[PDB]
Amino acid sequence: IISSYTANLAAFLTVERMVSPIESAEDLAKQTEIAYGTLAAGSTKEFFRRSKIAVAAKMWAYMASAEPSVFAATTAAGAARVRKAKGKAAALLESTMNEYIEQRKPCDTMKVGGNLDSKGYGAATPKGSALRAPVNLAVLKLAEQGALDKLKAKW
Amino acid sequence: IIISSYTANLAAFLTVERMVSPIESAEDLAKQTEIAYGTLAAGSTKEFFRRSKIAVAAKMWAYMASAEPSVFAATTAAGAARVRKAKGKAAALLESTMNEYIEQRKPCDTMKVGGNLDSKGYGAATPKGSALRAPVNLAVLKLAEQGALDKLKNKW
Amino acid sequence: TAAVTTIAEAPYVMLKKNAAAAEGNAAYEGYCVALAAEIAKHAGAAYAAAIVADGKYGARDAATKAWNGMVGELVYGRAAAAAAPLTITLVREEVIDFSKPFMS
Amino acid sequence: VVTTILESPYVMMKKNHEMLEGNERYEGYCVDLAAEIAKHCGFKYKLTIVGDGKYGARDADTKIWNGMVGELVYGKADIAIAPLTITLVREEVIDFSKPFMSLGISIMIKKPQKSKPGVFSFLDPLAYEIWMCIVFAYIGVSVVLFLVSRFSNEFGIFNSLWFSLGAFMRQGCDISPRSLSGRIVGGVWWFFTLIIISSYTANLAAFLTVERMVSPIESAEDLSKQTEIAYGTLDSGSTKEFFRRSKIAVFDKMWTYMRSAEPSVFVRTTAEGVARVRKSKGKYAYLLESTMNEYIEQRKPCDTMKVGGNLDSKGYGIATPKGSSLGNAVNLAVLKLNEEGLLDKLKNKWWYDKGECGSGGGDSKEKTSALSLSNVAGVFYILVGGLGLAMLVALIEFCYKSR
Amino acid sequence: FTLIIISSYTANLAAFLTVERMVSPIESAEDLSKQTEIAYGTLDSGSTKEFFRRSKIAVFDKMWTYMRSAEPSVFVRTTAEGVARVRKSKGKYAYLLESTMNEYIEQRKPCDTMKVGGNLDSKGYGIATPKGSSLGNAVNLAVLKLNEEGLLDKLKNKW
Ligand SMILES: O=c1[nH]c2cc(C(F)(F)F)c(N3CCOCC3)cc2n(CP(=O)(O)O)c1=O
Ligand SMILES: O=c1[nH]c2cc(C(F)(F)F)c(N3CCOCC3)cc2n(CP(=O)(O)O)c1=O
Ligand SMILES: O=c1[nH]c2cc(C(F)(F)F)c(N3CCOCC3)cc2n(CP(=O)(O)O)c1=O
Repeated sequence: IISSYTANLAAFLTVERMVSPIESAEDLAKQTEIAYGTLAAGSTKEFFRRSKIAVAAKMWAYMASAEPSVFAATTAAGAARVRKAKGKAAALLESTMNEYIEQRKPCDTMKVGGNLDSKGYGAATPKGSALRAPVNLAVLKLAEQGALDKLKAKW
Repeated sequence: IIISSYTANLAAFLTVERMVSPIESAEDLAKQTEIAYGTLAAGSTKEFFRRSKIAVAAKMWAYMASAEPSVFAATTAAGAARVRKAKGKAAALLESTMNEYIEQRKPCDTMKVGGNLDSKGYGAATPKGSALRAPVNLAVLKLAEQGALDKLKNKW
Repeated sequence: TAAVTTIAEAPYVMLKKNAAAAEGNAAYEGYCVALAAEIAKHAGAAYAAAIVADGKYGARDAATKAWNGMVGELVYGRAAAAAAPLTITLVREEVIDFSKPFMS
Repeated sequence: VVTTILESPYVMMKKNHEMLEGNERYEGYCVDLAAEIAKHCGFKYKLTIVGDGKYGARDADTKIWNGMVGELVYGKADIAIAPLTITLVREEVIDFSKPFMSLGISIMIKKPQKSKPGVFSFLDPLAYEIWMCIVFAYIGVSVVLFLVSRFSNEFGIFNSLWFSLGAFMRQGCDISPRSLSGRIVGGVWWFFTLIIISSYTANLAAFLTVERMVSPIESAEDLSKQTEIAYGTLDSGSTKEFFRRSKIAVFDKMWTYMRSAEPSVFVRTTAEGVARVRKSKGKYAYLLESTMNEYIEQRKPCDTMKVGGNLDSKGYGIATPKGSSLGNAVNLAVLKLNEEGLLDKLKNKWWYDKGECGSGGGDSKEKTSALSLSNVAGVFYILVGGLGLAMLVALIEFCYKSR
Repeated sequence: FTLIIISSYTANLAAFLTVERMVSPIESAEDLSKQTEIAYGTLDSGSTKEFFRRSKIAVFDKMWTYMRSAEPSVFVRTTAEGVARVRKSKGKYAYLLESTMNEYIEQRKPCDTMKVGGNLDSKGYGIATPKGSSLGNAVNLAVLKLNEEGLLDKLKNKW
């Protein structure tokens, strides 16, 4: 009895120690028992459909067919589904919204792993207008002086 | 402290040795990088990998293209020798039938692991539009049915 | 009669011991000789084994479209049945007509 | 006008077949094959599923072909892009492509899962030979200690067996040897017990930490020798006819077993066969076509698996009637598709990408659980047995001493 | 009590010896400023150097005023010398370079280094074109389409 208590205690400690959380998209691709869902219709689902990547297509093949609907209708619903799933659901949303939710909301969720693709926001102006060059200069000069990094770190 | 340490490290030895997984498929050999694998210099196997359009196959080709030593072997006799001398470092990629001949009718220093990656076959070809073009296709198809094509393989 | 074109050396067809003692096709023995005996009884051909001299399986050279070896020895009418391990490939197929595989 | 067949992984009817019906919208591996064979050889084809619903065969008296052979010999359709086991009879009436897929008679067994821990499992971390050597080493050490203390002193045989047993079970010793030759024995037996107990604890920890499952049977060459596992075919077809017409030693044995064995090992249908394999324990093995087995092991509940190589190889073709001008337009295209790595990609997608389960995700998935009473109860039995025996010998000694 | 404690010690030591976990000493730049036990240096003169001087964020001003006055010279003559110094010193040196160069370096032999933490301030690489060119607007759309098709990412991934 004493020998089999010590051996099993070593089994608990060893197995608990070699546990690895889902850190990147590749790990979530190889792993198959937690479900990940995007918005019903948006720039991210169409991304996956149009994407031709072994990892991405593997995910899209997964999200195409699932006994529950992995897709969520609203991003508010998507946040709730992950919280209630207790680790089962893994939403795929834009990085800025992820960093806003994990920070200015009760910390039940977190963002793990680098973003998969790239995008960008721009203070657009109508085609062929007189506020094109000065606005482009204003944005570039703001970013150089960090007035866009001081603002992001604020809100 | 010394006795507790002895028991703990012995348990570590046994546990680690128990979770040993040999390279069994092509995917496992592709992910793992400790073992170098090399095809023949010029042949249908290398041209397969060059023309291969599969990510796992391309991953091997990207590896096999550049290596500090020449992973490629000039002769299939050389390829067998390189694996034996490398003591697990070299993993030749040859056709299934030759692999099964070498691991069997040669001193068992090597073995074949994992299913074959691609497919092909050996016909008993006849000149185009010849008079005996069919009574050979029929002959092969009957031999394969009665096993005379499988008794012979199990023999040699 | 017909002339068969098998490759020289393999696990398939080999030189038996006392090769000089024996004569004709009987000097040769192997898997693909045992096979090319069975096919005779199903197609009636009375042959005499004749190994390719070059010792290559064959491909059209890039400079000159000249097939070599067994797939060459067949196209040019030198000998008919290629009772030997020719991989069934597209390029050989467009020139020569195979059988269904006897091995995969 | 090309026929087909309804086998699920090859030509399937999608959800809401009423809305999506006909050649315009079908799903299947053979469907993509037909699409690509048309892309390489542009032609007008309409997907006309076989009316009979089965593959070719001829009745001895009727002498007619039915299914995708009758639909081709009698000009009812152009070709047949569907799994046809290339064979002598079919070839004699159709013109077969080069095999676009090769296969064989695989072996299907239930996935090996951890059994209930048996009684007397506590002595698993050490082999049987080690346990027996431990017993006889203890009995040798006690005898030698007795002889040593009785050359040159309460170490009688009874009182020395107790000392050796006390020293092994780590419990403190009542007395200790005083001479030199007794102390040598004491010291070396102490070392021995220390090493053995450390080895037992460590190997048990290894057993509990990483679990390693092994397939009970590897290949039919050993499945014939086992004979404690019942293995069965379909009722009648290529498999049963193959086994009866076989002449190799192993296969002839595997047929002689199944010809005379009760109950009915032969299964009415493949669905019943897989249901029987899944329901029963590892005592049932199923011998089916390699492709069907590979496909089945991927769908839910993923409770089965394929073990061993293919027993006998045969390929699938693309039939075409003898006089067709399309007869040679398919050989070359099939060979090119095979060489381009497109057919393999198609099969890979259709079978693994549309797979209910994945191997890598659950590769480790390791979780450890508390030792239930089932694991240990083999020692509770021994404890109570020893207590009963002790009371028994106490009464025997009492009755003998009273008279 | 003593039985439980000795069993716990032996079991946890076995866990330590069986599977080993390595933790990065430093995670992000804020913790790197807080630690100050590890000396971190930039290149001598350049954007990655001039950024810290013209920076007013709380953490970055600390990370500058540290390396502004510290001996010896943390500032490195060239990136090759910086990576050589990081490889040489076991753990006392951290190098602040462009993200792309770091990601590329950690892939090359001997693969003795790694990149930790997010990007401190974002920049972009473009495709320059002189103002009056008729090719000026023929590249914006091409770049955006290449980015959207998943081709540029495929290129970077492969190479
Ligand atoms: O039709 C062909 N028949 C082949 C037959 C053999 C074998 F029978 F096994 F000898 C081999 N080998 C396997 C690899 O090691 C060397 C020999 C290759 C063949 N190849 C490809 P090649 O390497 O270009 O000759 C063919 O195309
Ligand atoms: O020409 C034939 N082609 C066949 C093709 C298949 C499959 F590939 F699976 F689609 C099958 N199945 C085997 C078990 O899974 C379901 C049906 C049977 C075929 N049969 C009858 P057999 O004689 O029992 O092989 C033929 O005659
Ligand atoms: O336009 C510029 N583009 C630059 C691009 C690179 C890189 F991407 F790495 F190639 C670099 N390097 C940083 C370290 O790795 C080697 C050279 C410097 C650049 N600089 C000089 P900076 O002003 O010091 O950044 C520019 O001016």
